[PDB]
Amino acid sequence: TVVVTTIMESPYVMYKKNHEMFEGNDKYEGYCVDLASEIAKHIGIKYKIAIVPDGKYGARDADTKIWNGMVGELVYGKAEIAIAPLTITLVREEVIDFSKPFMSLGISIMIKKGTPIESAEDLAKQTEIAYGTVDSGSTKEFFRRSKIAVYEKMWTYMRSAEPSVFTRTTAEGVARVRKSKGKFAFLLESTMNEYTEQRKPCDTMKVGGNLDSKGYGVATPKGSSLRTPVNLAVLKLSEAGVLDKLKNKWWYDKGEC
Amino acid sequence: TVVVTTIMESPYVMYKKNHEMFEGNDKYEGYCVDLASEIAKHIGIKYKIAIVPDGKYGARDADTKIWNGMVGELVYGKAEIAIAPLTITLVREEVIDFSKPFMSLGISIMIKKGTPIESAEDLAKQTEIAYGTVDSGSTKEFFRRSKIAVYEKMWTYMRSAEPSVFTRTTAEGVARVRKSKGKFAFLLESTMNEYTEQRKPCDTMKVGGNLDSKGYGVATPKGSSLRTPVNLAVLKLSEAGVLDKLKNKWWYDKGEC
Ligand SMILES: C=C(C)[C@H]1CN[C@H](C(=O)O)[C@H]1CC(=O)O
Ligand SMILES: C=C(C)[C@H]1CN[C@H](C(=O)O)[C@H]1CC(=O)O
Repeated sequence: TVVVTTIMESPYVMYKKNHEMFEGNDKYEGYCVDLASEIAKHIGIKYKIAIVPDGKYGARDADTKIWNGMVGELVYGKAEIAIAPLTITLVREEVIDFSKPFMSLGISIMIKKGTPIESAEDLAKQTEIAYGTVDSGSTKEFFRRSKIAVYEKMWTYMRSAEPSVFTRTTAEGVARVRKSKGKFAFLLESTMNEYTEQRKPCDTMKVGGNLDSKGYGVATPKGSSLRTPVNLAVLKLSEAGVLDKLKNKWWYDKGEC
Repeated sequence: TVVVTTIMESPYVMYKKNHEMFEGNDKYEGYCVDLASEIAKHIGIKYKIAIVPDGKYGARDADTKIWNGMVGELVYGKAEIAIAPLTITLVREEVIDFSKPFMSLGISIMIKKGTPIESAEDLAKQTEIAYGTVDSGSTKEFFRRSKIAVYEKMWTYMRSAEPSVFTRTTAEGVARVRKSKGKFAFLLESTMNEYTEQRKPCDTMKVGGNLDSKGYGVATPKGSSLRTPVNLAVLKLSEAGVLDKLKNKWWYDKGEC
């Protein structure tokens, strides 16, 4: 049996109605739950879903040099494969292997319906509408690292802002948009943005184009025998239409708006 | 010095005004010419551009089992790295290594302005407007392999059509759209589509959404020491904004419409 690490994040992995009545993998449903099933079928493995104990994706602490989250579990040999909306980034690729993207995306702007913002350039040129990102992930690092004037102006604002503009989770950020009467805008990945837009009470929307271009990859530890099988499986699922089918299913078929 | 294989395809690789006056790499300009420069800088190599002798991308002949085009050059050790709009596909990944995508795309519909087509579903339900793809590449194989009713109807039509609906090149297909008074539609990758839309005489446009989702990757031969350097370089260029800069430059800054 192969340990598959993942994280609670809608609609990728979620708890079924009364998971208690269910056992093991049957407790969870979602996009990555479906993805895991399909990949495991393709590569012919038995697998077990283990939610990353610390509820994190993967960063390396600057002082201690330890890797946390799902990346951590791979690096320290606690799991064999990570199947989650885990953004393909250089620092991560330096320590683990990513398959080709199973999903393509870019950073995007979530507003509450009615907010006079259509673009990053709209956000930067004002201070009346607060804006931020989820804390400690790839979006914040895009802004931290950016050398593009507009995003640099956005990073300086976000980093100095009191109260903090950074959220623990996507859901927190979404909650703050909905609850802030148009005074908070949220910078998150287009995939969660598009998802939320189709969720009651339908008071949110995506605005403007994406600030960048990247994808999510299935991750394994360096030297893993499961590397090539996993990668050829993503390409197979992609080409067979199965990835598109799964996005349509969890985003739009289950959509509420 | 490293042999870099590539192919003539606008705006990726093209001949400069009077390349004769120029020498070696200085003869060519374009997106992949720029890409090669940047990657070579990042990984610290000397390199030489060699246009793939057979003017092909990479397929394996069913009888002889030989690989042609740019993939071929890698497999048979004629070049060390392929930098071109080479679509990441399973069969190719089985024989060579692809870096992460430097460009994201999907199959798209090119029409002559005025053509009453907005979608694949519009194309399939009629026969008055002919439609086809470039021959012997990943787009045709998407249609050949597809199990989705609409695309299967499209493949059966395309394969049976007389005269042939398949073109030697992108440019041929583009020429046939422009020249056919709205009686031919062209199925090509969104990247070339978007490019052509910005090219005089501006009589073409992209219509509807993409039929699929994939990317272009820098390719190296299996076991190459240049694998990880190349891959970390694409991620670096991506994250530094350089890929976006290069697309904007060759598509839109040089745009004519
Ligand atoms: C949900 C979170 C915190 C994750 C998921 N993907 C990104 C990552 O892998 O870092 C993060 C999103 C972001 O940073 O906006
Ligand atoms: C220009 C051509 C013939 C190439 C380029 N990328 C695809 C490939 O790598 O196969 C092909 C496009 C296509 O098939 O529509």
